[PDB]
Amino acid sequence: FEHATTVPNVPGIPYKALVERAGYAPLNLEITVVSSELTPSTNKEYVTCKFHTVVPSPQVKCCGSLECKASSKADYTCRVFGGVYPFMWGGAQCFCDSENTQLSEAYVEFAPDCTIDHAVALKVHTAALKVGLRIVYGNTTARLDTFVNGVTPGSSRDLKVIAGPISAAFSPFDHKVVIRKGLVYNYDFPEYGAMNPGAFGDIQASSLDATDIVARTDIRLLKPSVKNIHVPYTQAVSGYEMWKNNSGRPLQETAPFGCKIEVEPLRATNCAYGHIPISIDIPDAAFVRSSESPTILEVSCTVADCIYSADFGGSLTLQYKANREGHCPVHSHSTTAVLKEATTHVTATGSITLHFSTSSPQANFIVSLCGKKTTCNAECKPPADHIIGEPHKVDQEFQAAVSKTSWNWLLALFGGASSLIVVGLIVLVCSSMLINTR
Amino acid sequence: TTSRNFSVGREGLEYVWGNHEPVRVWAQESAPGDPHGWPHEIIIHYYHRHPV
Ligand SMILES: *[C@@H]1O[C@H](CO)[C@@H](O)[C@H](O)[C@H]1NC(C)=O
Repeated sequence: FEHATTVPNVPGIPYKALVERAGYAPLNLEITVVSSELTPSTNKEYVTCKFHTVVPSPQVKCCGSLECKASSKADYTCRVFGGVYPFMWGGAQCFCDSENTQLSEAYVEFAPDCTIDHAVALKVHTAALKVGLRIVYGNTTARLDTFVNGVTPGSSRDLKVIAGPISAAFSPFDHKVVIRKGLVYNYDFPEYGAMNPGAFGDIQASSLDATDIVARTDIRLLKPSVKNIHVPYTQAVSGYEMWKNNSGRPLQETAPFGCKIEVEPLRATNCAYGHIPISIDIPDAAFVRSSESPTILEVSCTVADCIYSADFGGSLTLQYKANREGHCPVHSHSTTAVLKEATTHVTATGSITLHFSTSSPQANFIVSLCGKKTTCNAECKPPADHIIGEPHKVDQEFQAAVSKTSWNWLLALFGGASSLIVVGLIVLVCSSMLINTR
Repeated sequence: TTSRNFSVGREGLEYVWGNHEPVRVWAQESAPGDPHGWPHEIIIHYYHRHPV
């Protein structure tokens, strides 16, 4: 058989349901979402980190001329200077009054420690969601893990269970993200091939150990103006460091729905939003014929006491008269309330209790014990303790917070002025005709 | 040391402090809603929750 059901997407909130077939007793069916897994597809754009200014010692051509030459190194800057007078601990290095000239060049390379301090830019898209389900039926449990896409089933005991698609798409990840040292940051990193000094992505390499680098960081040389030999370079502050200083809070402290984000797959986990439609197929052997199923006679409710608590605090008792010793299922077919146990023992004339969680003060619904229904109602009071972290709202509020007394007052309030106007018009026309008699 | 207020959400709130793991705290209603068989100012309850 096949049965469809909509389940809220939230961990640790079991959903109870039944399946009805003529000649077969109901089969209790519990669905639990063990943990969600949102994994988006990503593409590596580039990697960056704090850099290091290589400054090879200046070339010196003494008492003659020289010309600058470009190179393929990143941010390579070259400049000649005539009229220089190199001096060193040994004294004057070489000799011609201003005819000499020295060539100074500089470039940029990633620092060795970068091997652990790197920050990688990424582009993400097409978020996909993976759900782990645990399904219990007939005191037999099965585990499964399926893509939320509703064309691929889960493989477990050669059983096929389709799931999804999500009702409302949600993805905390933005189009551009940046990951560094296990932390995810939401940031619009500059596109590859476009640099801007003093900002993130000043140094960009296709890979951490890529011989080819592209980067511009506004390195300008200065003319030597000291006795000795010395190449003075002026440069803008490294962009990566300044991004580090004011990077803001990471994405852990901003993701809605409390998504726990892990880096090595770059995926969110264990977080709730929307609904999931799922169709479950059950092998026929699982069902048990009603002939051997216990039959309950003269069932009756009793609400010993109820509390309109967030957690599961409401109580209930049932009195039954049966004929065969066995087990039957149990459930509450009103969405406003959820029971705790699904199957229970039955005796000839025994009575049994149950714990249930509600969400409306006027706890009135039909509870089905084993093969037969029973209506029953009671009133619940709000709880004293008004803050807890345990599972809450096993059913969402459905404007059922209105009490029966409130409905009675509303009914007694509204007046039937329509009947009054109708009677007034009728008597008006009757009197008009009577006077028209004259 | 000081005291800090936090408007816990109607549906939940996360709490991180120090280097130990966080805790999740949610809320429910606690106003005196249902009457006791006599006339009562029930509106106040529904004013505390869903004031609009
Ligand atoms: C599951 O329920 C059936 C129905 O009463 C029972 O016969 C069977 O023994 C139960 N299985 C276990 C493991 O309790």
